[PDB]
Amino acid sequence: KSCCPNTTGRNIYNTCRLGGGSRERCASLSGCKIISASTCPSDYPK
Repeated sequence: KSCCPNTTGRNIYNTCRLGGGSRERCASLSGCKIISASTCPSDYPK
């Protein structure tokens, strides 16, 4: 799932995972926020 203030980041996170890359690897790549239990933080999933 993960949440990102801009699809630009969610893109790397999403594609990253789509390419077999840990959630953290992409997180450090773009800068999205990693949540838990799916539920997203405030409301910045894109």
